[PDB]
Amino acid sequence: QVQLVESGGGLVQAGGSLRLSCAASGFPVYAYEMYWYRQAPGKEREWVAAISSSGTWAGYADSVKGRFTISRDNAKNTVYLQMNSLKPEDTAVYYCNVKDWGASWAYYDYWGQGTQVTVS
Amino acid sequence: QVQLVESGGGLVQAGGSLRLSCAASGFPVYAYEMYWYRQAPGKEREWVAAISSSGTWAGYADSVKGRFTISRDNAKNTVYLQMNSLKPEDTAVYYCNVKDWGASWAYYDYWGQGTQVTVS
Amino acid sequence: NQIEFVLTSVGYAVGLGNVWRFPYLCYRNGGGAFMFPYFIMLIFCGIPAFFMELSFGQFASQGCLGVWRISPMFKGVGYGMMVVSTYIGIYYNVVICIAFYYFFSSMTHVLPWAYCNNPWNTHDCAGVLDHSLQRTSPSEEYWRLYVLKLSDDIGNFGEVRLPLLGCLGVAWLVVFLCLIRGVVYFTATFPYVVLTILFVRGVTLEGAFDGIMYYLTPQWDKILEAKVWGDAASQAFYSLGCAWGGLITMASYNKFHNNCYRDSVIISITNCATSVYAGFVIFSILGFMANHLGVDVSRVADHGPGLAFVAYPEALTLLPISPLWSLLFFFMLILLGLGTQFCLLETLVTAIVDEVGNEWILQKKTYVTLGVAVAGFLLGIPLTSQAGIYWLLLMDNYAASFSLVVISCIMCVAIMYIYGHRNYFQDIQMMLGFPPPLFFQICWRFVSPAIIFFILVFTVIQYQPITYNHYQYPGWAVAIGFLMALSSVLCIPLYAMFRLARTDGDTLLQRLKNATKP
Amino acid sequence: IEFVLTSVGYAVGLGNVWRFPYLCYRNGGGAFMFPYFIMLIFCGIPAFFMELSFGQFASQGCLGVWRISPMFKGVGYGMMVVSTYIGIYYNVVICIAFYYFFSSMTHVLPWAYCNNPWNTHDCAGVLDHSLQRTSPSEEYWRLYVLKLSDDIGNFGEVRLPLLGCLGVAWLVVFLCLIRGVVYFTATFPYVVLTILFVRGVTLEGAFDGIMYYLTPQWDKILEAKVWGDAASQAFYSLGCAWGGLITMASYNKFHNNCYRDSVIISITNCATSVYAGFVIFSILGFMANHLGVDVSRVADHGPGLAFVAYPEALTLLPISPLWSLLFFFMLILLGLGTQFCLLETLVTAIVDEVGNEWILQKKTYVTLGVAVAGFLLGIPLTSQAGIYWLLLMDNYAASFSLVVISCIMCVAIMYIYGHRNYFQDIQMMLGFPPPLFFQICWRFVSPAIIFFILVFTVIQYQPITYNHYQYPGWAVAIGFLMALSSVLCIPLYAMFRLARTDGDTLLQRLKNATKPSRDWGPALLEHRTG
Amino acid sequence: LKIGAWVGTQPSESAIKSFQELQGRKLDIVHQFINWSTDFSWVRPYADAVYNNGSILMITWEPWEYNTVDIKNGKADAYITRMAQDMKAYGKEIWLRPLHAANGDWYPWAIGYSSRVNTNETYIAAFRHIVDIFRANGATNVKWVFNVNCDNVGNGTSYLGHYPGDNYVDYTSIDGYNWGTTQSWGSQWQSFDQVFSRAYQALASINKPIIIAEFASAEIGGNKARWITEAYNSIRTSYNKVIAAVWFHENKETDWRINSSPEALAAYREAIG
Ligand SMILES: CS(=O)(=O)c1ccc(OCC(F)(F)C(F)(F)F)c(C(=O)N2Cc3cc(F)c(OC4CCOCC4)cc3C2)c1
Ligand SMILES: CS(=O)(=O)c1ccc(OCC(F)(F)C(F)(F)F)c(C(=O)N2Cc3cc(F)c(OC4CCOCC4)cc3C2)c1
Ligand SMILES: [Cl-]
Ligand SMILES: [Cl-]
Ligand code: NA
Ligand code: NA
Repeated sequence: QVQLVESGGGLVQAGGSLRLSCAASGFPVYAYEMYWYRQAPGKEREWVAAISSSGTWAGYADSVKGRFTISRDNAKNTVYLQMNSLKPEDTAVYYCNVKDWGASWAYYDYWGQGTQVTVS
Repeated sequence: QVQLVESGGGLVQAGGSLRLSCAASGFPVYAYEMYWYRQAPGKEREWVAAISSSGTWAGYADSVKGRFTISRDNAKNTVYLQMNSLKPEDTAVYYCNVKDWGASWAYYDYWGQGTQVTVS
Repeated sequence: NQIEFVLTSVGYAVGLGNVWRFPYLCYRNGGGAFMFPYFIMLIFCGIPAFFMELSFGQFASQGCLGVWRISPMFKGVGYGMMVVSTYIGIYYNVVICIAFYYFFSSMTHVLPWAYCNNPWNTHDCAGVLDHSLQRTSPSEEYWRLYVLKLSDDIGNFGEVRLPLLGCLGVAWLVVFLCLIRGVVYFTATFPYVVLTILFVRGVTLEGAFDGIMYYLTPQWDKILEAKVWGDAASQAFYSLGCAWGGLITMASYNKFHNNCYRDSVIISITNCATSVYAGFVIFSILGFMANHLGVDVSRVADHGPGLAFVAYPEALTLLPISPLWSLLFFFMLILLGLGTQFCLLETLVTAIVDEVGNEWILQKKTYVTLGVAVAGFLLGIPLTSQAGIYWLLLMDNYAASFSLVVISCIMCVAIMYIYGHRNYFQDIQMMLGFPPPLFFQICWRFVSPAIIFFILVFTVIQYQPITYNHYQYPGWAVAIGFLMALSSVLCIPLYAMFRLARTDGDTLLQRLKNATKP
Repeated sequence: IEFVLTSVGYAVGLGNVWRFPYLCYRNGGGAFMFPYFIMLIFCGIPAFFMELSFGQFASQGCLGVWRISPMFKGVGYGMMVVSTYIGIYYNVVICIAFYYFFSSMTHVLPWAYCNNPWNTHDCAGVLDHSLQRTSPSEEYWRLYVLKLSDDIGNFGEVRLPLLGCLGVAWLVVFLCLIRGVVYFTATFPYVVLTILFVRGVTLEGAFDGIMYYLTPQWDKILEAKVWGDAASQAFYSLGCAWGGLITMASYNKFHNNCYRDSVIISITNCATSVYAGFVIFSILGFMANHLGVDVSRVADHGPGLAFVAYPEALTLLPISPLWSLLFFFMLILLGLGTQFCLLETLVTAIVDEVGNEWILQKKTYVTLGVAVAGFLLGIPLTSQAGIYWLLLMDNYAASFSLVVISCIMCVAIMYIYGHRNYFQDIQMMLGFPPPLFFQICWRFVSPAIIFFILVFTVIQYQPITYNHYQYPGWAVAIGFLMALSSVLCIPLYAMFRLARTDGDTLLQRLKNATKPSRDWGPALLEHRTG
Repeated sequence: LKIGAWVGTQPSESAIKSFQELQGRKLDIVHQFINWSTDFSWVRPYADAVYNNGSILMITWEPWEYNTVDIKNGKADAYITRMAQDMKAYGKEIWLRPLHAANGDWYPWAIGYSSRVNTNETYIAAFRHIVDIFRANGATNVKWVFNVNCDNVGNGTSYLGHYPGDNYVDYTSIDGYNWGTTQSWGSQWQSFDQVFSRAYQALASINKPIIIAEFASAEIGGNKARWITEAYNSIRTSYNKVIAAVWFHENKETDWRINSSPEALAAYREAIG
């Protein structure tokens, strides 16, 4: 059922900007909170951003806040992460995520394909 | 009536593992407690293991405890002795046994054929 | 010292009267169409009558029956307040039964009302975690078909809901066993900390603005409909405790020189601040249900009773670790109702006993409390039926809507024009030091009885038969609605027929001047 | 510590080693455990503490204490009737214990094999054909120990070996009544039960037995008789409504802590009832796969479920005859002790109504007369149709009647004598008043539970069965006549009292007869209304 | 007959069992003394152990700094109101015994005092003022205990003249002693009746329970162990209105201790046992 697909990554210089996009299907996404994570090669999965079902509140990691800007459009069933003022440390595989609790005490992590961003 | 039939021994190196098997016929073995003994060439017969009718409790000799794993399946009418981490001292003729009291004050020792295990 | 004394007032300003009932009434008459009539009726008529019921009982230091010494003829007002209390006490408990049902039903690894996979669900069903022109929510169907197998008419009682009849055991035992026996930091903060969790959820949902907009933006085209004021007068008077009798009974124990002015303002202010916050969270959830079901906020649910039990469960399902929060939420509603029931029944038993006199009935005080609980259970059985909410509404929006407004207004007439406003404003000054403010003095003598009078007149004219979710009530059910609504109000004229027979004078006017004077 | 084992010893006996497992089976394993604990906690223990306190305070026997409310002494007489039905059938259980004991004195136990003549082709054998299978123990019992007939009417001829053991079982208690070690008599029952418990769990199928014993049946909770038999068992196993609790506690010191006694006795009573069921059902779990029969229908029996199952695990023990000698000897000493207390109680009660040493010097001849009578009345029980009658007493005569007799006492004390007066009486000898759990249990929970169970049992009555054999109309009628023979002592004695007493009026003569006798209360210092 | 005692020093856990083991019984009541310069934050660490142990705390309150005039006028209301909100929060049944040994000439708050500042008319108004503060505050777990010395000591002393009525007092206690021949002023052997017979007879008119709140006997005069046996025999027979008996265990000035001699310890262990 749940499918998440992404686009907009690639290779860029230090000081550049990229607009990662993610589209979501198989479930009513307008009632879910969307998350973005990054895992550098060999290193573990760091958190990057999270956005509300409405889009009133969004929260960012301490190494990201104010450089990037998350946004979404629930009409298209999409979440976007606008990345600006990129630096060599942002070189990681960026994964779209949603945590489905299932009205239960535990949650299932649904994941995207992982779109690369490489910053020279 | 009572017949006991071992299989599965042989020759092995020090550090190897062998699972001896014994099948039982002519009597309702699911209500009996099965035992295994070993008698090295020329030396007397030592005890090795014993298992309950249900298979809740099993007991062993101190030179065996922490190495061998006894088990049984009352559907097949079989008892097994999974003899892990074998050593040169385990070189003996292994005999399957059952002690039938006969609802009396004395017991008859029914014995298997004796299957060799030789460890080098 | 004085901070701990604040939370006591905050605790009396929250309960099932405004967490469950205020959002449903605000929706039934229409979001912004009820807010403007509510604030006007609460400020001009609600708060001055609230301060009068505290002052009246604290000065005299007598309960809702004995306080009518100021005019022995009007003691039929005091009896009428017990009738209002007896209707509220038997139906308010089936609301607690349903809070228990959802509480116990929350004791699972997965909440049941989250999904469309269950047998009772129809092909219409929409699902938030998972076909038709019309759409229904998982919660809207779980309620309407599993919790209460709602029949097509009042006459169709079918068979009692055995799980609810069992809870109606627990909900009567749990108050009774507390009345025999009978912490402000937990009981005053816990209702607000849990309401804030759901409030955060409600606003962060898509469509919340379209819900909030409907709740706040006013309808000047709908403000000329008499019933919008009738239900707004009912809610302002119900939520404060007016015309139940309990305010006169609790304040009678209260010290003579207590500043009941500081009390009436503080209680009523944080009552409005909590009424608006409880509506705010509901309507923000309805705003999400609107786009989700593809129908307008004007049309998304339109239940009278049940709106809390259709919307809060639905909000709860989108919270992370959802069963944890639903256990706390329904437990909160339960402790809120049990407290207001302990005060409702303690008031009522004390008022039977004041009239019987202390000897013999003070031994019986537990066996009458037990008898009251047994009676409320036996009279609460048609409410646990397959036609439950049809009757629950008929009491809540007839027997106990507007009768609270006339009973507390006849008190205002009999004190202001017959006892004397001049005498009464001096009585307030003896225990407060200062006289009643100029806002209250005019509200009592002119604004409140004229507003209450005009609303009464136009509601009699603009009469149309009552509906629950586009189902119109039959002639013989709304007749019982009238008979209950005026059963409590007729206590005023009926007791006067008995008084004028007993009293001395043997004349037309002099016997009235004898019976009316203190 | 030595004072603990005395309480442990009173908490074990034939009432829960033999009779608890059989009742737990008939009504369904898990289906009886939940009703048993509820009836024991709410109705069993408070009535048990009341029968000790009632006796200990007044310091007078089973009959004499009813001068608390002199009209209700018909309750005191009724308790003797319950004792007289128990005493004559409880001894044929001891006879069968003697039979298996003496029959164990061989080189090989007989019930272990299918080779014996009485065995049918059906027989399964543990150590050694048909759609249905039977165990060698199940056939030894059913055909050799007791040649069971097809009906109650078919008495055939008395089992001479059992009739002989009935003489030994009466002599061995009688000769102890003339004459009359806690470390052995309190540990020996538990050390031997533990041996069989170990055996019971180590058998294949034991889990399927244990599962049936513990896992509850919410579909079977709505059946009135499940509560009737659970109420009977909770009240029977403690000693309530036999009269012996009032008689033994009457000797007891005034200021003894009977609260500490009633909790300690009843707790290790339940802990032993569950352990004795646990071993039985674990053996029935083995017999289930062995016979290829579902656990529920291995033996939908009556009394035999100890004599059919314990002999089975005994065959499975090494040096089996050694253990069977100890096990049946244990059951024997358990029954003889409870019979000694049952008969001593009864003779003391019967004698004290009649002139001191006008009949108190006949204490010997009357004890002998009681033993002779119990033998002559126990003869139909040693018949070919034995266990059909043994059950008819044990499920009618001496079963639910214990629940109503101990409840009429609770009504008589709480509403007519006064709960207010009674809670103050307990405080005079304990120092503290009765706990809030007991105060409400006595006035509301127990009389309503016992009342409702009575009402629904009268409605949901269906004729009784043993191993799916239904009882005939004449036999169930005698069941009713015995069951109410002991209860009608209450109304019948009141007809005699109201005739004797003064008043010559409708209500005043009742208010005279119901209020306490003028001679009431304890001895010397112990007064606070005098 | 609730048995209790003072325990030589402040009753904390290391101090209470020292006594409970000694008498071979759990103390039903524990006694403590505090002056009007101690806040409940100092009492609470001790009071915790008393209720944990399974005992009621009997707080003797000594207004050394405040007389019957200042208390009734409201000079000390900051302390009383602050105390009313600590015991109401604590919720445990605390038997507060204020303005105690009232008919003596040894206390600043006592009537017979040499200054003659506390009249039999101002004491009642001071006792009722304190009780009215705790009642207006809502402290319902403070059972007030009135106290009389066994004799009328001083200028204008009486048993019931300083009584605030059954409407303000919950228990009417007696403090008595048997000094023997220890004191160098003129003291004699007094049996229980020759200390308490008059004090019980004056209080017997008031229908309230009588607590014996300080009592003890010295060794040096006659027979302490006999006094002990016969004292409880008196409490239990003629003195039926008594509900508790609190001993005084100390050797700061006189050997009040029950274990003063090996023959006296067994007398107490038999009187309570
Ligand atoms: C806020 S709500 O959720 O809309 C609601 C509605 C109805 C309520 O029942 C009214 C009642 F049950 F209380 C009754 F019927 F007794 F009045 C409640 C409710 O529990 N209480 C409001 C209130 C008002 C007071 F003034 C009061 O005493 C004070 C203290 C002592 O003397 C001076 C005042 C105590 C209570 C508690 C809340
Ligand atoms: C467990 S059982 O096999 O099912 C069973 C059933 C009934 C029993 O007696 C019934 C009867 F008691 F009615 C009788 F046997 F006398 F008829 C017995 C049985 O032997 N006794 C019950 C009991 C109860 C006590 F509390 C008691 O202590 C007294 C209390 C005061 O401190 C010392 C003494 C002593 C005895 C002895 C076992
Ligand atoms: Cl409101
Ligand atoms: Cl039992
Ligand atoms: Na409230
Ligand atoms: Na025994």
